[PDB]
Amino acid sequence: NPLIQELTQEQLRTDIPAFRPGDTVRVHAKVVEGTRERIQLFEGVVIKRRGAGISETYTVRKVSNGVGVERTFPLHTPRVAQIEVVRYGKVRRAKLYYLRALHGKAARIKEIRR
Amino acid sequence: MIQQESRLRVADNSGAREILTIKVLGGSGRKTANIGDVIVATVKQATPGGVVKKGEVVKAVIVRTKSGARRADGSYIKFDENAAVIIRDDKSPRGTRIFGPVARELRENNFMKIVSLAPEVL
Amino acid sequence: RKLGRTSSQRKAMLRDITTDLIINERIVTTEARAKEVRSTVEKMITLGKRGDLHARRQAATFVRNEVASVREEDESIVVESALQKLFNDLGPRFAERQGGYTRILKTEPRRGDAAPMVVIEFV
Amino acid sequence: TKGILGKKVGMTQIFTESGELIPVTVVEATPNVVLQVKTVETDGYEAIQVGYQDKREVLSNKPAKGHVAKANTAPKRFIKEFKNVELGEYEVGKEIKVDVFQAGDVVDVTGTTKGKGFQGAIKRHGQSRGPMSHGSRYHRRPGSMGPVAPNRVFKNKRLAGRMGGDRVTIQNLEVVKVDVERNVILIKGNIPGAKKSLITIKSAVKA
Amino acid sequence: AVPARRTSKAKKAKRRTHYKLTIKGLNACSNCGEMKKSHHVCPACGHYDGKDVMSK
RNA sequence: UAGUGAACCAGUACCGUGAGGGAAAGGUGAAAAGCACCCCGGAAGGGGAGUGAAAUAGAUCCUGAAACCGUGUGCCUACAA
RNA sequence: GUAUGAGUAGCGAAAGACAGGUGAGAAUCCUGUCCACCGUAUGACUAAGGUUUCCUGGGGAAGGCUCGUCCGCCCAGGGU
RNA sequence: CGUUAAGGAACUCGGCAAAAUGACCCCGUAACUUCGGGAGAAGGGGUGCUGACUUCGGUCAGCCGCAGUGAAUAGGCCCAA
RNA sequence: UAGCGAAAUUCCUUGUCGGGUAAGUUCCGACCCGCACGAAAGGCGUAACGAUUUGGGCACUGUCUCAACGAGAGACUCGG
RNA sequence: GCACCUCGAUGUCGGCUCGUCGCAUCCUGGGGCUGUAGUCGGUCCCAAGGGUUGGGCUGUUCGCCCAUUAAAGCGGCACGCGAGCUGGGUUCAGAACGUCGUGAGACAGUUCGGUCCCUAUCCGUCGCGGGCGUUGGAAAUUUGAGAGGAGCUGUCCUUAGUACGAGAGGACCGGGAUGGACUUACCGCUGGUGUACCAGUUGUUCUGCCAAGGGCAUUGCUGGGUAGCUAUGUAGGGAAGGGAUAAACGCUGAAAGCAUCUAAGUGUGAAGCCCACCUCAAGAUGAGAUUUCCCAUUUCUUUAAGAAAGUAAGACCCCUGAGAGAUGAUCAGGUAGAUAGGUUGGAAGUGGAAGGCUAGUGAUAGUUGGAGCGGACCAAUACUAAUCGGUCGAGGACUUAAC
Ligand SMILES: [Zn+2]
Repeated sequence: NPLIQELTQEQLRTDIPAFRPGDTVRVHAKVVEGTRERIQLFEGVVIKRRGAGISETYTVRKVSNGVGVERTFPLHTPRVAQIEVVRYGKVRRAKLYYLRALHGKAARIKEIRR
Repeated sequence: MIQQESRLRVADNSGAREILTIKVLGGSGRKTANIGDVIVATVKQATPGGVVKKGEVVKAVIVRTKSGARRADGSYIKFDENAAVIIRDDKSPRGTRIFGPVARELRENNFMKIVSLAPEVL
Repeated sequence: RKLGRTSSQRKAMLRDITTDLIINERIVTTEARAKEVRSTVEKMITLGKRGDLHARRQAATFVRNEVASVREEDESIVVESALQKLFNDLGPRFAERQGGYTRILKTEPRRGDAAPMVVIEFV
Repeated sequence: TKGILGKKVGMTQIFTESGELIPVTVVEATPNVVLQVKTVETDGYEAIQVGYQDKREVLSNKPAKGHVAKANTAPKRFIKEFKNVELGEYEVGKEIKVDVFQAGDVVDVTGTTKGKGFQGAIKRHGQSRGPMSHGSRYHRRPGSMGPVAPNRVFKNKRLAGRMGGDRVTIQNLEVVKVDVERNVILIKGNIPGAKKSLITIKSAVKA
Repeated sequence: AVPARRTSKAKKAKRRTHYKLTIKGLNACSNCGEMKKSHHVCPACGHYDGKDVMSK
């Protein structure tokens, strides 16, 4: 902790907005397909954080064509362009694993305009 | 983490729904498998009609396990089901359509005729 | 930690011994019980410095309710109840003291079991 | 050749310059006093005694100070050697800074493992269980001691005895950063050692 | 199992060379000069660091 | 350990619902003169002083073997199947 | 009669802690405080069966699977 | 004794042992037959708190949690010989 | 004789064909060439019933692939 | 086959755990011949270094069958292994069918059910301490006599559609990339556990009551989770080379004017032998080597390698402990101090404390406020405890040679 948090004040990212688990997020990736560079778009619900400094991570859930797909990103990658906070929701849990065995209209979150 | 006697699904127009594994081809005692591997299998349920019936030794390929893959970036994928697509050893599917999303890592192993038929390559 | 007994029995043991020394200020017990009583008593005197409602309403764990200690009357029979003693006497005693409110002294082995015995005091 | 001892701090992650996560150990050093030079005419060797830390001067003896006094430094904890280095280039009292491993990147790492006490015959050697049900009584035991005819037990039928506490190299690791102002080498991978222990870091052998 | 033989008189004694009682540190006091345990409250003296401790 | 099962408070104690089965256990000295009194200890137990020809005859009391358990010391013993 | 095994196995399902007594001696006896366990029973009354274990005051050689100033144990009185 | 990623009888002589069902109320319930049964067959739905109105049972509106017989006790089922 | 029949009976035998399984000497349906079924030491169907024996599905799962961690008693150190 | 051996009792088959040895070799490796064009092959010689799979069917051995793979070897070890496990099988007392017997019963004919006792003394094997020696007493560092470990292998690209062949097909020797099984360490990522951490919630009882809380119900149940320990997670390993050989092939050359790998002389030649890689290692009584530290009283037994007592360099006892631990050991410290507890701050983690206000008829909702709490984790701080002490521990033999 003394040397480590001196050695890694440098590769951090300061471009990251504030978001609680349970907030809909767009994530721009960076995809290498041979020589191309696409920028995809993911939209889900934040479920995790792994609070550790250098290596914090967070999760996203699509439900696309019946199957739900989950992808966990670390924070401080350079291979993520932006993170777009979209909504804000009533949550009371830090980790929302109970979503998962729910389908559609019994897995909705509310909206607080904040 | 797919082994002997584990039930997949079919994502084709080839008249099968579920499948048991038989073997996990390639090696001399391989335990498990991940996305992008080849399975010897049988057909244990079927919609009526269709080309592929029960009781057939059928090869297939795993798409979208419930424990996906590390990438060299540092991101992971975790799907929700287990599915597969039937292959004629040319890495060419028997059926026409494919339902549901599909992981990217089929492109690393020349499954281009499958990938270009998926609704989505994740 | 130091396991001594089962899970809830240690809570019973330490509520027993640390609601003592609030009343008597000397205790004769074994070695290891004294070390657990070090930690828990000194964690429960720092609540005696605050004097809030959270000082009271976190002293609802390690204080036995109906326990008296009287050196007291004006023309009455008026009773301190061993938590009032924390929030009226031991707080202002160590109002200027930092940590380290205790002493542990090594006397003798017990005759029955050859368990070495120990005195706890405050100042 | 290139040899530097040092501490062991922890485990981190470092993005590379193409954006890839890599696990990284954190190994310190200090300036590093050469204590003796051993030659063929005196010891039949070619080797160099090195030493890494600063003790208090309460915590040593007069003969330790008589070793240190030919280099005019503080008395130190750890003292080791290094064999098979073309010497020159070395006097009694030099310092071997962290700068020797810029991008040498092919490095053997040695330490000492953790310590785990008495454990069962599974957790050392990976011998499997017996059946936990269908009425058996043979859950977690070390097998049969051998045949009948030789009327003894052959040597090396391995059994329960203490886990860990011997020194283990790991070959062919890379080096990522060298922080000269903070004396830190960063290495890909994993190193046998508990925290604060010694680690020897050498240039590798197998080219 | 079952012991195969009587162990002789020699191997009674060759075991018991590690069946001793030994006595650890015995300092002498300040206030009485009497032989008492290190780091312990001197019982007949009642003192430790020259203080009436066992009193109060 | 013989001689009745039993020289001694024996067909007793003990065992089986019952008919029935059934043990072990002798000896201070001539005389009790069976240790007043002092000393340590809660006592038990011992050490003096006495009784007695003799107390290593002190009430488990004549002589007191062997296995077994200890103390002290002349000689040997840590490259040995 | 005495060894070896060996000062090994075992000490027969459970929650205690402190202060003050008495005493040559105390985790184990008495007193106080709080905590804990059962409560169609670990509570109350009785039929057999046992045959003085009951009450009062003293004692610690043996019994009590350790200790014991205590007891359903020993001494002495007395109650149906 | 308690918990477990992914897979879910591959273990094994044999699903032995564990796991899963379990309370009340409502819908619904086959072959077969000695017509009494099978039948709690199978398979499903509801349960907390507050207010209003209750013919009576209840009905409507609202609030909260992942989970409302929120703990303990309380049947696994089907096909054939 | 009727009625059954590789059977709680069949050595040859894993008889032959069909079904069930990716693969079934165990199981079910059929054939008769019954070593050696058979009518009160009863023959052949059978609803209900069975801590009965045997074959197969669903749900479930540390039984398993392949183990890991936690709690208590023993085990280990000191006193009796 | 025989009946030496065991009847005051020497327990069968398979399966599980664990292996080890032989080679008459299953794969990988080196070769000779071919009725070997090429890829495939057949036979024989060398070679034991490693490896040699999961399932269905009866109790199975044996065997049949599915799906794989470089290959799915044969044998010995009381047909290895029950004071290590199982007891299904065959060999108890119950009961039934077929057959035999007048009968009680019987059948290497079948069918259901049916008890596997042991607290390890000696050798043995795994780990770990005490004592002594190593010729004055000490603190460190270390060559290696010897021993143990590891030793396997597939697929694709490229030489190249090349040499070979009518086509059909399709290489050797080389170079590169990437897996399987196995195995050595670690907790940064993904996950598990996490019973003195956080929250929700039912029943009853207690703190006089409302509010706030404690006990008990498997930790009451349910949703998360730090350190630590962990794999299905991560990272790495078997590389490249050298010397003497095996089968096989030569060069030179005669005995035998020729011929001929051998007698003289002189080479090539394998996953195998000895090195090379990793570890243990001077109790290697042949007890090794280097660096640095330490310098003398009494009586005589008469000076012998005599006894005895204080010391030095140094070590131990005792105490606070964990990166260590069954106990002892190892290692961090002992007021020349950060070794542990506490205190002041942080962090992971949980997810918005109490109290008051506002809105609601209420159940509740909003704000003060990323709030309150915080077991092991990270800095700082002598406040408490490592007080005062004591014990042990050298005064260095002889012979010869060299200066
Ligand atoms: Zn004193």
